[PDB]
Amino acid sequence: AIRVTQSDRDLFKHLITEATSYVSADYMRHANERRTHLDEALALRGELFG
Amino acid sequence: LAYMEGGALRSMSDKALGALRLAVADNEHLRDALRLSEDPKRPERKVQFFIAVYQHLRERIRQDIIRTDDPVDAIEQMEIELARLTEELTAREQKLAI
Amino acid sequence: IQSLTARAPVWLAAQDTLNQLCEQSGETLASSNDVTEYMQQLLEREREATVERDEVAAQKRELEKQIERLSQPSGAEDSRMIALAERFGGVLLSEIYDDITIDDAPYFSALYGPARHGIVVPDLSLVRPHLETLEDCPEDLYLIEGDPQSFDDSVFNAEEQTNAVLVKSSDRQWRYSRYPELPLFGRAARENRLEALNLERDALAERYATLSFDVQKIQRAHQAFSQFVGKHLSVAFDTDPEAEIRE
Amino acid sequence: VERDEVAAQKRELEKQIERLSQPSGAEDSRMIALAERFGGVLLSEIYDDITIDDAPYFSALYGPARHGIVVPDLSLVRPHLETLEDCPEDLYLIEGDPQSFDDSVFNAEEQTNAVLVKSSDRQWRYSRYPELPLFGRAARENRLEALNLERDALAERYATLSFDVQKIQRAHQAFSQFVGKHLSVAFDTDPEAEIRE
Repeated sequence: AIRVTQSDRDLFKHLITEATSYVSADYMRHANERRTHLDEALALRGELFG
Repeated sequence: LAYMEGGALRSMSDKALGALRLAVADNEHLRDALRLSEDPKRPERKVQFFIAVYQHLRERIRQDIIRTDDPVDAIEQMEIELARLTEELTAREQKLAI
Repeated sequence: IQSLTARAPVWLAAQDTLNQLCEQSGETLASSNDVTEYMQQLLEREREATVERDEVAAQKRELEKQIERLSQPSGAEDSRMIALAERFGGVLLSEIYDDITIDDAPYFSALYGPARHGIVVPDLSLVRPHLETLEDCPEDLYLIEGDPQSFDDSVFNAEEQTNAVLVKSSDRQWRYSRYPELPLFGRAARENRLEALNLERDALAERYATLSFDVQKIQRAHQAFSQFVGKHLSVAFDTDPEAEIRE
Repeated sequence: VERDEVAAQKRELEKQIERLSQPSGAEDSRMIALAERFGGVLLSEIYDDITIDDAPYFSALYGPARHGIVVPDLSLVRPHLETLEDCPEDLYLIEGDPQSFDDSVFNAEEQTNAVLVKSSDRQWRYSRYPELPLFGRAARENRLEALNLERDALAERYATLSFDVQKIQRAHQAFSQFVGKHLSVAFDTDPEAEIRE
């Protein structure tokens, strides 16, 4: 039993970690890109109007 | 992660992908999804890959001994099982027979 | 803004770990002192669950020992008795009465009393030289003389009474035995009773499994909180930087 | 955890000592009632004062019959026998003078650390020397005191562990308060130099 459960735990713990990091990092990068786009739009808008 | 520059984020993403390629080598469904995920112009594909991974894990939980549907929560129960089984392994030594 | 920005990521990591930790528990934490008092309640639950675990363990040990006494070869004080049975030209009495029915089993068990598990040896003088060597034996060994193959009822001054038996063991000595239930002799249905005991012990094993699992859960919860405070208090429960940066 | 462990063992010792109900080492009161119902006396009560040196020998000699009533008549029991239901499942009775109890009929022969008794026709019984014999009790106060010594050792160990835990908790509270009120400035440099600049 200890052998089987050891294998299952190792598989779960490694695969879940890699999937989570790979997905979440890209998700946050997109969030930051959108923030940068909004900041650029507002800055250029402001100085253009003024 | 909100307080980091994009270069570090990309470094982590790339190294994670490097690990994933090896982890997912044998499976085909997950391998197809991961393949589809790497075009930057279609973000939802990555979350779809994540959903595929979670569903695939949920089928393998073996609920005979576990009940949580979320795998991340199932890790703690596997840890508890390891501790308990290692404790049961201790000794009895009442050995005497014909 | 620079100070707040440098401080922010640490506070955010700490908050994520804290939220995960308290959500994992039933109670919600709000301060250092609160976390400490939760530590104490966790210790109390440890030391209660452990007591129930140990008590059930004691019952399980008793059950296995009881089952084991009824096992083999003809359930008896088997540790030494089998060797003691062959080292003399004799046969174990309980083995001679292996086949007796359930109706006569209580009668015979009352009749033979403590001597149920003695050995039959037809001379009892051939043991006299061997006897001095017996340093490894039950504290009270019983020997009977008769034909092991067709052993006649040992001459007892026996007398049947209502649900009991009277016997004169010696001049100026009498023993009075009340009919027991589920006796030694008749080791055909005594397997029936050990079957009942197996059914009983299954439940104890299951319950003990659950209790041990619970104790391990509590111990790991304490480990998690200790790890947390080791890595976390420097910024725990501080004010949110997102708000102040926005301001 | 350790102080709880010691408390559990001390409970076990206290239970064992409590099991020494009366006078020092429990004796079944039901047997006293039975000895009252028939003219006679409990055998252990007759030999409760014999020397500790010979006590194991006597206990080996009597075997299961150690707990029995000395009834010199045996005529009172037989009519009352069918009336006995609360009695111990294996009741033992012996005939002799309770006041001056002559040696019971045993064809007893003494072996190295053991006794051999020809109980009946075609029956011998063999027994080895035990400890804590039922006879020669003399209250066996020395065993009660040995158990008391063990119990007091456990109590002392428990006391030390409780004291230690109290110390540790006090240190913990001190640190909690410190990080509650000085952590923000802990390990920083002296501001006087900067003020001078």
